[PDB]
Formats: sequence, structure tokens, C-alpha cells
Amino acid sequence: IDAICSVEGILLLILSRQTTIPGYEDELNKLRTGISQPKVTERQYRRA
Amino acid sequence: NIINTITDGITYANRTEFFIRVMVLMMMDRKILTMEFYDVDTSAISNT
Amino acid sequence: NMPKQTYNPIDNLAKILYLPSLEKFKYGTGIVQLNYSPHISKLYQNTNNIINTITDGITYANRTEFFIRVMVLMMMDRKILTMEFYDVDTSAISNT
Amino acid sequence: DVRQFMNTTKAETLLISNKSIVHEIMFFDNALQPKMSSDTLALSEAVY
Repeated sequence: IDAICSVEGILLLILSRQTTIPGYEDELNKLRTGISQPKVTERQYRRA
Repeated sequence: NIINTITDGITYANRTEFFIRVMVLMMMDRKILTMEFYDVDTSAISNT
Repeated sequence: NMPKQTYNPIDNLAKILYLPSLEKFKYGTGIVQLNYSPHISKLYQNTNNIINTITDGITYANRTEFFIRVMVLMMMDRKILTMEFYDVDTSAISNT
Repeated sequence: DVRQFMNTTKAETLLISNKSIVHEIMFFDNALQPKMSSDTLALSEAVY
């Protein structure tokens, strides 16, 4: 269960912008540029 | 390979993908470094 | 007079967004009119046999039986539309 | 390194794009250009 939660957490990290803000909030923003929209469709999420 | 979008050439998407994969690489794969030394005396002169 | 296409760009999404349309209104059409589709235009026969009529022509009875057929079709034809989708960019698109 | 300053892209395609098609460009450098041989008559060639 720790492993599956870790997977889900890594996934949360780079989707759904307004969740992750550890200490930088800037290069994370740099990263997120590429999802093309501040909302992601499901099938994209599932395949990811 | 990770973001199913119909695109024209290369644009921010390969960059995002590349970030994800190098990230997930470094998150995994713990290693600790073991090296091997010599016995140099003072031959290495004048160079502190 | 057709125009020429120079400077061939990359079209990895034109073939999904435009090409099916753009050629229907390609530069050089005089009129574009609305019509019934095949699979319905075939319901418009000549020999009227749902409604006998004393004439040998294309009289109103044609229109009437044509109504009857499409009406009883639409009585039936319970269909459900299902479909998948692509996912494209939105910043690299002119139309909003 | 003049022997591999190969870079082929007609400015047409550079100009007709889709506003995010990020692509490659090369860049030479010769600021430390050594004097030419003691034979060359006169460099009468344009390198715009």
C-alpha cells in the first residue's frame, strides 16, 4: 500500500496545479507548462 | 509517449515528458559510492 | 482558376480538423445547397403504391407517400450516439 | 568547428509555423579567428 500511495502522490505532483507547493512554486510552474490546460481529461489521467 | 496530444513537431511536450522520466529515475535507484585510493607522498609538489 | 499551394507546412492535425471540411468549400464553388442525404433520397420513389391515384405523373401523392415512409422510419430508429475523442492543443489554434 | 557547422532549415518554415513548434538552430563562433595564410590574395567573397 505504501508503493501504490507513492505512485498516486507522484501523479498528483504534476497534475492539478493547485495542490503542490512545497517550497518553490516556480519551477513546478515551469514543469507544468505542457499539460496545455488547467484541467486534464480523464483518459489522459488513466493512461498517465 | 506519455501525453496523447495531436501536435505538430516538438513543443514543450517532449520537455515535460523528459522531466517526468528523469525525475522518476532519480526518485528511484539509491546508490552509495565506494572508491579506491593510492599512496602519493609528496611528489605532487607546490600544489596545495 | 485554382490557387497554388507553396511552402508546404506540417499538417499533423489539419488532416483531422480541416481536410474533411475545407474541400467541401474549396475555393471555386459557385453554390452550396442543403439537400437530403442518401438513405433518405432513396425513399423518394416514383411509382406510387401506398396511395392509389388516377394519373400517370409525379403528382402530390409522391410527396405524400414520401412523408409516410420517413415518418414510419422515425417512429422506429431508436439509436444512441457513442464516440471517442482525440485530444489536441488549444494555444496553437486560431479559432477560440 | 567549421567542419560540422551544418544547419539546414529554410527561413520559410521558420516563419510559417504554429506558434509553439520549438525547433533547433545552430550557431557558429569565430571571435578568435587566426590570421589567414600568407598566400591568400584578397578575401573578395561575401558571407552574409
